[PDB]
Amino acid sequence: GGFVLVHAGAGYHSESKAKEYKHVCKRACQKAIEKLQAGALATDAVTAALVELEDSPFTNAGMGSNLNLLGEIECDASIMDGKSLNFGAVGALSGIKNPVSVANRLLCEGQKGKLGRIPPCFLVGEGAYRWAVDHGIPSCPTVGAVVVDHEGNVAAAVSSGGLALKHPGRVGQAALYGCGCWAENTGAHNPYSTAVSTSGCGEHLVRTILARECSHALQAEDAHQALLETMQNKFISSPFLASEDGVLGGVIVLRSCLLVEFLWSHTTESMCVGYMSAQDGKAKTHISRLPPGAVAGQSVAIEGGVCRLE
Amino acid sequence: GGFVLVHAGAGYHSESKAKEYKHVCKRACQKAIEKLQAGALATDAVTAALVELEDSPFTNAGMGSNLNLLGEIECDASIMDGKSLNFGAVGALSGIKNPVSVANRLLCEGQKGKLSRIPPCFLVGEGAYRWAVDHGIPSCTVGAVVVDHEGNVAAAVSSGGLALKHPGRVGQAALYGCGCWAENTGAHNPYSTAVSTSGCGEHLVRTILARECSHALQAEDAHQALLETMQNKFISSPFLASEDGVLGGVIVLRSCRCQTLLVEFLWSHTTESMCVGYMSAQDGKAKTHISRLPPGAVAGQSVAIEGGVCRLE
Ligand SMILES: [Cl-]
Ligand SMILES: [Cl-]
Repeated sequence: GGFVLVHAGAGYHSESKAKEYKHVCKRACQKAIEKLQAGALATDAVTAALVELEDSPFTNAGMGSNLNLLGEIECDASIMDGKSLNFGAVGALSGIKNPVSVANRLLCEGQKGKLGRIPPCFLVGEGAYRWAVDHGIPSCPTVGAVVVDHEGNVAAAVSSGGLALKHPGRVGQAALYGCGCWAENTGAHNPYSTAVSTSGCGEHLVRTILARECSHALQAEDAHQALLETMQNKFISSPFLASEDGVLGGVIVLRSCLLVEFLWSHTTESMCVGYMSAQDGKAKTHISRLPPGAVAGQSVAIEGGVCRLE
Repeated sequence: GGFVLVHAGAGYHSESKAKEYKHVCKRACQKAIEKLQAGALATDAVTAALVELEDSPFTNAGMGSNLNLLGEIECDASIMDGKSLNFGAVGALSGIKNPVSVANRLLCEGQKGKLSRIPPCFLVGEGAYRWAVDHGIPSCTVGAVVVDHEGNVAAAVSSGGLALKHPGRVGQAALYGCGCWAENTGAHNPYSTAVSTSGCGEHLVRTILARECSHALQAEDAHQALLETMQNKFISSPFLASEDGVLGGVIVLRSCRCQTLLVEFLWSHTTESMCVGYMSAQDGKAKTHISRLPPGAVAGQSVAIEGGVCRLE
């Protein structure tokens, strides 16, 4: 058993890049499924999906990331495990092919605890590079995913190259706890295991701590209405973003209990998603677009479905 | 009118640096009130208090921060404005005397408007240093919450982080929702609340404590609201279940208009101790206090909570 949902290229609809996004979202889902069918942890499955998403030269993450003001690459990525509730993140990272690998490495090391000090969950800049290299992570010469395994464990990750020409050192939502992604297994105050991954305007997602907000709203009965209400009230109409002339963001959501309800929503013109069940064979891709006449950054688009795992 | 509450060392108790902490806390409040009496914004008021705190060679922030694994100083700091709800932060910043100054400038610049594109609210490392210097900032855990006579609140925090930390390790003082929070009353929140945290960075981050405290302070009883958060959402937080002892502290203020302004302020911690300072513009007399856990109570397991009330204007 196992299910996976991924996203790439949220933003303005490209009647050309669309084909490319579908392609990589297809194989990102394939790799995630492979991992799960090989009995891998949900975090390694979501990590494998991100590596594939990052490696596509068309995605603003890993290889092909946007160059900053100095024509340099600085990447943000993070990952969260719903079972352990642990998290790993890197910000303004360069020199590493797959930022999500550094984040996942920080997560695993974090799960080992003081076995002789509380481990770091968030590293940035040169220090993040040295740390990655020191742990064997391949030093060179927005995308995301949510996963749930046969046991019902969930995981989420997000990776981005951030804004083109951004000032050096600028860190976005993909590196920030609660903002870029979230994953939380069922608990006393969490009737559902939920996983979230975001995309869009970094600052907008950060100010509203969107990822975590969606996870909390999703504890309600109606997943569809829960997400819609969040995108409308907690995002578009958030007082924290009142000064903004348009709110741009996208999110993919997974909720289980195995009954898996998966959804995606965005205020951007469009967003590409790919999803697959381990007992489904072949991933499905889809270019989600805002309804006709809907204004980007002022309206919402939401689609989804259900899936039963075994 | 105006009120300020500050802190400068939630951690081990030390009868030998306790007088040092009180001394700087008193001065920080005075600079905050002085700024407010001069007609400055709540944000400039909290910045001035933090500037004073950072400069103290006895605080783990700015001048005198803990050296990292390479023997260098890397600082984290953030500030938030309750009125505009804008935010500013810096992480792993070295070479700058007052990190909070950079955070404040990032916030001010953001308030001006889009650069083309929203300005950056969070910068780290060399990039943060470069932005600082190019904006006139001089090259070379503590916090504060403020409320002005009109009811606008602001909050900030500054830290040198974990001693001997790996370079580039960024903690709670740089993260939105974790290190500090400031939010004026609004449609959903009847109270203007401000929060600044301290303690084990990771514990504060995983629990997004500043924001959590602010949301809890919307309850009718502030003292009880804060206690439940420190106990249920921090010490007993599932996100920290694998930890043996949750260490951290927080100072909060909540105000509501009555014309007078009713200000309730509190401080709580699970650490052995924490030094705080507070002052009202009207009283013109800054006070300091070393909060300590009850005898027998266990650090990281117990919670100390104190506070008071103040009417402004
Ligand atoms: Cl992309
Ligand atoms: Cl200190």
